[PDB]
Amino acid sequence: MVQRIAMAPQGPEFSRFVMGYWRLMDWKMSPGELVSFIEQHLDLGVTTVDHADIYGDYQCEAAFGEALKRAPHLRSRMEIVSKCGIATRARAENTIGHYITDRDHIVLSAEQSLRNLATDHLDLLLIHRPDPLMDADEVAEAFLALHHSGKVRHFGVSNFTPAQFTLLQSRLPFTLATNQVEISPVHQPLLLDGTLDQLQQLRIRPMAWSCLGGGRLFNEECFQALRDELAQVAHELNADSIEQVVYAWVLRLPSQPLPIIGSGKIERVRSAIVAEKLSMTRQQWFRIRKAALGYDVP
Ligand SMILES: NC(=O)c1ccc[n+]([C@@H]2O[C@H](COP(=O)([O-])OP(=O)(O)OC[C@H]3O[C@@H](n4cnc5c(N)ncnc54)[C@H](OP(=O)(O)O)[C@@H]3O)[C@@H](O)[C@H]2O)c1
Repeated sequence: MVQRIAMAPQGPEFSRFVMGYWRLMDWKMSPGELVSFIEQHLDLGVTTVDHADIYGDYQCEAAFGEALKRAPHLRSRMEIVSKCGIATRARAENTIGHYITDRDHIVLSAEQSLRNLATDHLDLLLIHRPDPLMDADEVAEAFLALHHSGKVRHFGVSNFTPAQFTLLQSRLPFTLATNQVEISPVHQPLLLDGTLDQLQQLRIRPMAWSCLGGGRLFNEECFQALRDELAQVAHELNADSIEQVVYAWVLRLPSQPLPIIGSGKIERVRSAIVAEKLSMTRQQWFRIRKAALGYDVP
């Protein structure tokens, strides 16, 4: 089944592919359909699932929780990731989109995540975005309260620069387990700006979001050349689709990213993880890179 990967030295073990529930409300599944969807991706070996407090106007967590109430035995088969730190205008009290990373909000957000998800613990809690008002001492207090109470097993960040990563890690007695960042052929600046250098150096694995550009891979005109090349490499690799080749292109990176699947169709989920079997050459990798960017490596 899907490869298991240690997220950090003595960190949690995740599935190499993650099921992301950003778009859960868009799928318009009944709780029973969601149970079946979860059961099927667990059976494929997709055990790690990705959430945030804000997703679906603060509804995805609770909808996922309706499934876990229906089939509580499923909790022991999965690793739950959720996030906090963002405040959207979906809440009436928020007249602007902003960030909240104070201690009490982090503790209370995770506690609310537990109630929404119908579970007694999170495997991993992320700070969702770097915040110019983040006091690392206060986040550290919140993490220890959550870890010491057994409510959260591991902690991480998302979309952090290396300086922001290092700032927070300096306050923590345990290793941050991921920096969940955007990695795709259509979005590559983290390959060179130091983010993926730091993660490889520390042996911390990134969860990778919008690996398909949130759909932009299929629909934006300026990626016609990328689609053509992915099709040619798919033919060479006997892959089933261009997205399988994209997933192989992400999996090839030496930080060993974990692609997060965003599709609500279990057949796309099933097809995505076939990417593990592909044997992409370096030249195929650099051919795909050039097709996306338009220019050669220096
Ligand atoms: N930490 C962060 O800041 C952050 C930000 C964004 C996302 N994320 C996480 O990353 C996960 C994945 O992000 P994402 O949802 O944008 O993933 P993605 O794979 O890049 O985009 C998924 C979108 O593309 C569609 N899709 C898949 N295959 C397609 C195909 N052959 N043709 C046309 N459309 C296709 C999907 O719709 P269908 O369901 O119809 O297949 C879905 O709408 C999210 O669930 C979330 O957990 C994190």
